[PDB]
Amino acid sequence: AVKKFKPYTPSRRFMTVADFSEITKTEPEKSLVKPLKKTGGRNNQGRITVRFRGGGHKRLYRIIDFKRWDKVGIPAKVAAIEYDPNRSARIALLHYVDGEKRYIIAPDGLQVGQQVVAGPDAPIQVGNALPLRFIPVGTVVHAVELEPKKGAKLARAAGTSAQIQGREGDYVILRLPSGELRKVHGECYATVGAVGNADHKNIVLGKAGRSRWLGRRPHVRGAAMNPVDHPHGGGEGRAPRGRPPASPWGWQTKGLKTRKRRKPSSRFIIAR
Amino acid sequence: MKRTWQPNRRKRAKTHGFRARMRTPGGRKVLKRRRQKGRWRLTPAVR
RNA sequence: UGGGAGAGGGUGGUGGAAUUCCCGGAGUAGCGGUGAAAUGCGCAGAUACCGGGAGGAACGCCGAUGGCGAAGGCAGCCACCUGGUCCACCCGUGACGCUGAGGCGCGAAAGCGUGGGGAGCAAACCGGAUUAGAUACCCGGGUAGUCCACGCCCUAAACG
RNA sequence: CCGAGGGUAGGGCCCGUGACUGGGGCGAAGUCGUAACAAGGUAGCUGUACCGGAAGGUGCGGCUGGA
RNA sequence: CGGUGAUUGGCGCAGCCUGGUAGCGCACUUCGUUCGGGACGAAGGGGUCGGAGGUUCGAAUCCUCUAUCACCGACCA
RNA sequence: GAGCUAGCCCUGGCCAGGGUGAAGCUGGGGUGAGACCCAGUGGAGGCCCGAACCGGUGGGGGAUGCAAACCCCUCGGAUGA
RNA sequence: GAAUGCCGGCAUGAGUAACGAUAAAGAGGGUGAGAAUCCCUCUCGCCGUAAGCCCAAGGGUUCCUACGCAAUGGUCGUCAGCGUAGGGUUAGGCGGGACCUAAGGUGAAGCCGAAAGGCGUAGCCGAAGGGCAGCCGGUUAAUAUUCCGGCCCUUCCCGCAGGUGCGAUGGGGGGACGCUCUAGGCUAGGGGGACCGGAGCCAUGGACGAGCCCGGCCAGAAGCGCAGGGUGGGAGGUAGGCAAAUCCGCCUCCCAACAAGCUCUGCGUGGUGGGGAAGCCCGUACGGGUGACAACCCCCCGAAGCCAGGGAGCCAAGAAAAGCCUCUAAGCACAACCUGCGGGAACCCGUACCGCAAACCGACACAGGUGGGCGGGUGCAAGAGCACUCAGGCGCGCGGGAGAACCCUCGCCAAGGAACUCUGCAAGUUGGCCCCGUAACUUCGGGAGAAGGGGUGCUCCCUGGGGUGAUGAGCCCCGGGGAGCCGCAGUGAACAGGCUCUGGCGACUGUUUACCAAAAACACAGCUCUCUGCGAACUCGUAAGAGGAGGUAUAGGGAGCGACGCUUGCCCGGUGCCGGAAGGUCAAGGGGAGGGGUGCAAGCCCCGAACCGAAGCCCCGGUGAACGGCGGCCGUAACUAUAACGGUCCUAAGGUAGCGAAAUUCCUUGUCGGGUAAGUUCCGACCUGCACGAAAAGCGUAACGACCGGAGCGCUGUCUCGGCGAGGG
Ligand SMILES: [Mg+2]
Ligand SMILES: [Mg+2]
Ligand SMILES: [Mg+2]
Ligand SMILES: [Mg+2]
Ligand SMILES: [Mg+2]
Ligand SMILES: [Mg+2]
Ligand SMILES: [Mg+2]
Ligand SMILES: [Mg+2]
Ligand SMILES: [Mg+2]
Ligand SMILES: [Mg+2]
Ligand SMILES: [Mg+2]
Ligand SMILES: [Mg+2]
Ligand SMILES: [Mg+2]
Ligand SMILES: [Mg+2]
Ligand SMILES: [Mg+2]
Ligand SMILES: [Mg+2]
Ligand SMILES: [Mg+2]
Ligand SMILES: [Mg+2]
Ligand SMILES: [Mg+2]
Ligand SMILES: [Mg+2]
Ligand SMILES: [Mg+2]
Ligand SMILES: [Mg+2]
Ligand SMILES: [Mg+2]
Ligand SMILES: [Mg+2]
Ligand SMILES: [Mg+2]
Ligand SMILES: [Mg+2]
Ligand SMILES: [Mg+2]
Ligand SMILES: [Mg+2]
Ligand SMILES: [Mg+2]
Ligand SMILES: [Mg+2]
Ligand SMILES: [Mg+2]
Ligand SMILES: [Mg+2]
Ligand SMILES: [Mg+2]
Ligand SMILES: [Mg+2]
Ligand SMILES: [Mg+2]
Ligand SMILES: [Mg+2]
Ligand SMILES: [Mg+2]
Ligand SMILES: [Mg+2]
Ligand SMILES: [Mg+2]
Ligand SMILES: [Mg+2]
Ligand SMILES: [Mg+2]
Ligand SMILES: [Mg+2]
Ligand SMILES: [Mg+2]
Ligand SMILES: [Mg+2]
Ligand SMILES: [Mg+2]
Ligand SMILES: [Mg+2]
Ligand SMILES: [Mg+2]
Ligand SMILES: [Mg+2]
Ligand SMILES: [Mg+2]
Ligand SMILES: [Mg+2]
Ligand SMILES: [Mg+2]
Ligand SMILES: [Mg+2]
Ligand SMILES: [Mg+2]
Ligand SMILES: [Mg+2]
Ligand SMILES: [Mg+2]
Ligand SMILES: [Mg+2]
Ligand SMILES: [Mg+2]
Ligand SMILES: [Mg+2]
Ligand SMILES: [Mg+2]
Ligand SMILES: [Mg+2]
Ligand SMILES: [Mg+2]
Ligand SMILES: [Mg+2]
Ligand SMILES: [Mg+2]
Ligand SMILES: [Mg+2]
Ligand SMILES: [Mg+2]
Ligand SMILES: [Mg+2]
Ligand SMILES: [Mg+2]
Ligand SMILES: [Mg+2]
Ligand SMILES: [Mg+2]
Ligand SMILES: [Mg+2]
Ligand SMILES: [Mg+2]
Ligand SMILES: [Mg+2]
Ligand SMILES: [Mg+2]
Ligand SMILES: [Mg+2]
Ligand SMILES: [Mg+2]
Ligand SMILES: [Mg+2]
Ligand SMILES: [Mg+2]
Ligand SMILES: [Mg+2]
Ligand SMILES: [Mg+2]
Ligand SMILES: [Mg+2]
Ligand SMILES: [Mg+2]
Ligand SMILES: [Mg+2]
Ligand SMILES: [Mg+2]
Ligand SMILES: [Mg+2]
Ligand SMILES: [Mg+2]
Ligand SMILES: [Mg+2]
Ligand SMILES: [Mg+2]
Ligand SMILES: [Mg+2]
Ligand SMILES: [Mg+2]
Ligand SMILES: [Mg+2]
Ligand SMILES: [Mg+2]
Ligand SMILES: [Mg+2]
Ligand SMILES: [Mg+2]
Ligand SMILES: [Mg+2]
Ligand SMILES: [Mg+2]
Ligand SMILES: [Mg+2]
Ligand SMILES: [Mg+2]
Ligand SMILES: [Mg+2]
Ligand SMILES: [Mg+2]
Ligand SMILES: [Mg+2]
Ligand SMILES: [Mg+2]
Ligand SMILES: [Mg+2]
Ligand SMILES: [Mg+2]
Ligand SMILES: [Mg+2]
Ligand SMILES: [Mg+2]
Ligand SMILES: [Mg+2]
Ligand SMILES: [Mg+2]
Ligand SMILES: [Mg+2]
Ligand SMILES: [Mg+2]
Ligand SMILES: [Mg+2]
Ligand SMILES: [Mg+2]
Ligand SMILES: [Mg+2]
Ligand SMILES: [Mg+2]
Ligand SMILES: [Mg+2]
Ligand SMILES: [Mg+2]
Ligand SMILES: [Mg+2]
Ligand SMILES: [Mg+2]
Ligand SMILES: [Mg+2]
Ligand SMILES: [Mg+2]
Ligand SMILES: [Mg+2]
Ligand SMILES: [Mg+2]
Ligand SMILES: [Mg+2]
Ligand SMILES: [Mg+2]
Ligand SMILES: [Mg+2]
Ligand SMILES: [Mg+2]
Ligand SMILES: [Mg+2]
Ligand SMILES: [Mg+2]
Ligand SMILES: [Mg+2]
Ligand SMILES: [Mg+2]
Ligand SMILES: [Mg+2]
Ligand SMILES: [Mg+2]
Ligand SMILES: [Mg+2]
Ligand SMILES: [Mg+2]
Ligand SMILES: [Mg+2]
Ligand SMILES: [Mg+2]
Ligand SMILES: [Mg+2]
Ligand SMILES: [Mg+2]
Ligand SMILES: [Mg+2]
Ligand SMILES: [Mg+2]
Ligand SMILES: [Mg+2]
Ligand SMILES: [Mg+2]
Repeated sequence: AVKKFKPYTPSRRFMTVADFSEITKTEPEKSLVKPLKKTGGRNNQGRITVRFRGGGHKRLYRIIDFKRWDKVGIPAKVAAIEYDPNRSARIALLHYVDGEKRYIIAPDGLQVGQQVVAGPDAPIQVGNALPLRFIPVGTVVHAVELEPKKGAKLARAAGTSAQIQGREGDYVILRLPSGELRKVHGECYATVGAVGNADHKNIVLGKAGRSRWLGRRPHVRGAAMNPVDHPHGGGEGRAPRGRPPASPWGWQTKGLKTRKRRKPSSRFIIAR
Repeated sequence: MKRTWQPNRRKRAKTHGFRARMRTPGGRKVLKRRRQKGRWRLTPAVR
């Protein structure tokens, strides 16, 4: 349900904003175990590290429960689906019968006023959380922990999903969104279903100002530089890179793998 | 046009201030050289 | 009113045969391919065999001069939603009917846009043969496409 | 006031013309190859897409105007 | 003007740097196939090696100078 | 030494006045339901004209100058990067 | 005696340039030894969204008074922002601190680093941000929201009086927030008035008249009145808000659905307090008195300010903590807290003066720069624009003459209009508002203000809507029709687009070489390749640590291309990258065949070959939106010419599509065609592409541009070809 714009001015024939019909009438936020002060920063203690960051709108970090083992066997009522500026996907407010109010990463197909339970019993309906060893093979899933009792760190973007393909011993194999087959411990928790907001891929920013509103500063090409600043830089007009394409620090950027070969996690991966 | 000197008592006292010099080891050597030379104003006068 | 058949259409789910690939075991000096050959693959352990895993596409037998649909077209199975049609009863309305310039909708395959998927096949393209020459026919590879969702395209030996 | 007509400015249609270029037809008996008619030596035809000096080749689907 | 590369059968190239033997393909000619031509099959001819000189027993071959041909350069003003 | 200058963080302030009338709503039309078409409303925009503000295109002056970057005319952005 | 030598002094230019904006001065009277320059008076000019007031930063005596002119003042100077001396800055309510937290700094715990030092949860610091209790007048030569006058509030502390379980740095609520557009009612501010109060005045032809001129306010408790903001009230149950809670949160039925009611602001109105023009009379630089017992009334416009945390829409999703309320905990319930009253206590620092400028930054009394608030009136459609003008403040610290050339800044011109020139450079034409009317092309928005036209002043008559008033008068804002008048001319002055055709590049808004280059350079949405499964990849750092990110393949990093439309062909021989448990080579180490040195020997000490030995390289493949490249010579067709065709050599392969004398073409002004009288430029073609070419992208593209090139119309001192006038020199 992506929205289009009439070309009354340029950079509006292509400009594209997402659909907010799934957002129920909860435009402001909840408080006290809910937004924290987002520390805006483009750098570490001093110098810049990740270049071309800065500006952008001011944000408030909505704290998300990524560890749903705190409330095993405790039901929940979904009352709101809110916007999160710090995430590509949407969030869901959960009222507990216990009384606690938490935010979960809102998955696809979740509707307001739904019964959601986490734990090992936890029947297979969207939003429920389970250990990997109790989820049936072939079902899509997201918010997967990597190691047990460490937090959901896998497949939490917009539109993403992980698929389970089998169980080997205490571990299970997963079809990650990058196509990689990974052995994950069965005791890891994961919330079933896809995350939704899959139209995030289909957004066109339209103009340059939108990129600045998201905090993305302009990206300067290396060939548009001088040799002091970049290996591609220099030369009289429009040099055709004169060498293998590398980064500003000398390492090549065309097909050079840089994964640590002796990683201990290498005996748990199968595919690319 | 806009010249170089745009005074600020806060900036002057915080950068060239006595306490700021005693923080760094390099600033402590500055005053040692000013004491040895005999400067009347070990630090810039700020009010 | 009461029955009946059917690959009629849309959605969701699901089964196995077979191909390719991955893994393990076992096992050797060749395998593919043709009219004959060659490219190609293979002691870096192939083909052939067993076992396990992933993935996609199409449903053998039934099955045909069969069936359905207005046409294009529709074929594993299951469920839901749905159209058309046939028969009997002769129950009601009572001429309400036929065609149809426009318009509107539908419309094979190939093609386009966006995203996904891609086992096999396969334009273009690369080799190896043949020929005088081969941009082909034959062989080994191989990308779009073939598949899904949505929006376009309106063509044909759309033929009885 | 209206007013023939003259003037300014901008449109619509038609005709003549124009370097060059595309395709069409007719010509002297030219060059290159063999497409289709016989199973035309790869059955042929077709819509579409791509490629090739060229007829044309191939891919997807269709027709008997073939077995 | 500079540098360096080569002129070889009718045509397109090998043979040179390690001197004594000039070869390949197309072409041409004769015969064979066809009703004929092309294709195909069998045999055959074809080169003052751009000219001049010496270097040697001996030069397509080694070395100088002209003759064209090709390519590159001619910069800072 | 970032009191000039470049970037970023935190917190405040500024942008006179006019144009254009996007989406969406209400009513009418239209359909089987639509798509869609009319008005009226609506006030969107790295939207227009143009002051404050930020610039610094072209020309003239200035050249031991008012000035170690200026002045006059002209011109750009001016709700946004 | 020399070193563009160093230091100091004095010459030259030279009585020359200059005297710091062309906003402008003249006269009279004083003081004085000495007056263009000081004081006063009259006349004139300038600013008037300031060149006038009020804050902040900065400055530190510059403020006032008296006495002075050696130096400072671009002249003088009796003057001063200067010299000497004295005086002047008064706070519970203004601002900051005994209140709070953000970025950031610091930092017990803890981690790291040869040392010095570097991180760092909690805490603290950190302010125009949040919180907090004063308004109006009067006095000084100099201060006042500080002193005084009136009215009104805030904290504590001690007491009696009345109520309640009191009670924390702990829990909860709240504080609490974006951008744009806005509703209602107020206020600030302003306009008018036949109404009210006033010293006065009929000038020069006319006017004793609702005549002219000036002024008709401010603050103000507790109440009322009018707007508006916040919020439901009970009952159970309860595992969460890291102890406990009656609080909060979550369920469940009951009553409201309202602002009814509670509070909380804002505005009237309020006890009462204060102010009070113009003109005239004076004695000062500056003010005083009267005018006056002043009046202090009614309409209209009306905010961006108030009610404020208002309403609606939208995406880019919009601070923290304390004050405040509630809740309980230990402890305490002879305490304590809440309400009311009374008495008492209420500290440190700043307060002068400049403050778009002669007091700040520019070495200067420098045409520069500098944050926030008020900023009136009239007219021009509106407006902070433009012209003039209130309040207020200035004539810019050298003048007087003359009326050369020439320079700057202006005005005008016959006839011709670009013939000037690199180019219409510059200057000129156009210019606002209302109404007609507007092409190719197109992404259907645009192009558009296309282009090109007509109207534009004043008087009279008729007539339609609103707003405020009651549906009416009046006041205000919009129209319409008709009849006339004048001038050369009616946005009568000032502010205010020249237009069009065509091409190149770039899609565009935008950014950049402060201080010669704003562009076709950069950036930009979008496309592609590649890396990265999280303690990620990458970056800073020796480390710790941090960014990435409190993100997770729709995400993050690197690279190139640069909207969009159509596309992006062949070569993996070399290089880069990717994939290959075979093989060759390969260091340390293992390994000891064997040999050597000493010993009388047990021994000790050296080398030392096979053989086992990683990555890397060699080797095998793959890979172009990776580094990169994409041929030569002969002949051949019914006239020449040409070559669809063929032969041959070589490469890893031999430039496909689409363009092409171009931002690329040397020969070259290639050759045709068009614009011209004439075109080395421009545009359309041919291709003989020295030396286009597909993501260092190719070909197109509506719109867009202080970009570049060509042409035409209008207009002109650009030119023939100059002339005259004005002012500053
Ligand atoms: Mg809080
Ligand atoms: Mg908060
Ligand atoms: Mg820090
Ligand atoms: Mg630091
Ligand atoms: Mg995409
Ligand atoms: Mg870039
Ligand atoms: Mg550069
Ligand atoms: Mg650097
Ligand atoms: Mg540098
Ligand atoms: Mg370098
Ligand atoms: Mg170059
Ligand atoms: Mg380069
Ligand atoms: Mg009957
Ligand atoms: Mg019919
Ligand atoms: Mg179709
Ligand atoms: Mg199809
Ligand atoms: Mg498709
Ligand atoms: Mg195949
Ligand atoms: Mg094949
Ligand atoms: Mg048929
Ligand atoms: Mg034939
Ligand atoms: Mg045939
Ligand atoms: Mg055929
Ligand atoms: Mg083919
Ligand atoms: Mg077929
Ligand atoms: Mg030079
Ligand atoms: Mg700064
Ligand atoms: Mg405005
Ligand atoms: Mg509308
Ligand atoms: Mg704009
Ligand atoms: Mg403008
Ligand atoms: Mg302002
Ligand atoms: Mg410039
Ligand atoms: Mg603009
Ligand atoms: Mg001397
Ligand atoms: Mg000497
Ligand atoms: Mg000198
Ligand atoms: Mg000299
Ligand atoms: Mg002199
Ligand atoms: Mg003189
Ligand atoms: Mg002189
Ligand atoms: Mg002079
Ligand atoms: Mg002066
Ligand atoms: Mg006297
Ligand atoms: Mg101060
Ligand atoms: Mg003097
Ligand atoms: Mg001076
Ligand atoms: Mg005197
Ligand atoms: Mg004074
Ligand atoms: Mg003094
Ligand atoms: Mg404090
Ligand atoms: Mg604090
Ligand atoms: Mg902090
Ligand atoms: Mg520290
Ligand atoms: Mg230490
Ligand atoms: Mg800290
Ligand atoms: Mg404050
Ligand atoms: Mg206060
Ligand atoms: Mg007082
Ligand atoms: Mg209590
Ligand atoms: Mg709290
Ligand atoms: Mg008032
Ligand atoms: Mg009045
Ligand atoms: Mg009166
Ligand atoms: Mg008279
Ligand atoms: Mg508890
Ligand atoms: Mg209500
Ligand atoms: Mg009042
Ligand atoms: Mg009151
Ligand atoms: Mg008075
Ligand atoms: Mg007076
Ligand atoms: Mg009003
Ligand atoms: Mg609101
Ligand atoms: Mg605190
Ligand atoms: Mg004061
Ligand atoms: Mg003061
Ligand atoms: Mg100001
Ligand atoms: Mg000073
Ligand atoms: Mg000064
Ligand atoms: Mg002065
Ligand atoms: Mg100044
Ligand atoms: Mg300013
Ligand atoms: Mg104002
Ligand atoms: Mg105003
Ligand atoms: Mg004014
Ligand atoms: Mg007005
Ligand atoms: Mg106006
Ligand atoms: Mg003005
Ligand atoms: Mg005045
Ligand atoms: Mg002056
Ligand atoms: Mg005149
Ligand atoms: Mg003239
Ligand atoms: Mg004239
Ligand atoms: Mg003329
Ligand atoms: Mg010209
Ligand atoms: Mg000329
Ligand atoms: Mg001339
Ligand atoms: Mg001009
Ligand atoms: Mg145009
Ligand atoms: Mg116009
Ligand atoms: Mg007239
Ligand atoms: Mg204009
Ligand atoms: Mg142009
Ligand atoms: Mg243009
Ligand atoms: Mg541009
Ligand atoms: Mg510059
Ligand atoms: Mg700049
Ligand atoms: Mg410079
Ligand atoms: Mg693109
Ligand atoms: Mg390091
Ligand atoms: Mg980290
Ligand atoms: Mg972070
Ligand atoms: Mg990336
Ligand atoms: Mg580029
Ligand atoms: Mg290659
Ligand atoms: Mg390679
Ligand atoms: Mg290779
Ligand atoms: Mg490798
Ligand atoms: Mg050894
Ligand atoms: Mg060794
Ligand atoms: Mg050894
Ligand atoms: Mg190795
Ligand atoms: Mg390519
Ligand atoms: Mg001939
Ligand atoms: Mg040309
Ligand atoms: Mg040309
Ligand atoms: Mg070229
Ligand atoms: Mg001509
Ligand atoms: Mg002509
Ligand atoms: Mg010509
Ligand atoms: Mg050409
Ligand atoms: Mg190029
Ligand atoms: Mg390239
Ligand atoms: Mg480009
Ligand atoms: Mg082009
Ligand atoms: Mg382009
Ligand atoms: Mg264009
Ligand atoms: Mg621009
Ligand atoms: Mg021109
Ligand atoms: Mg003159
Ligand atoms: Mg004059």
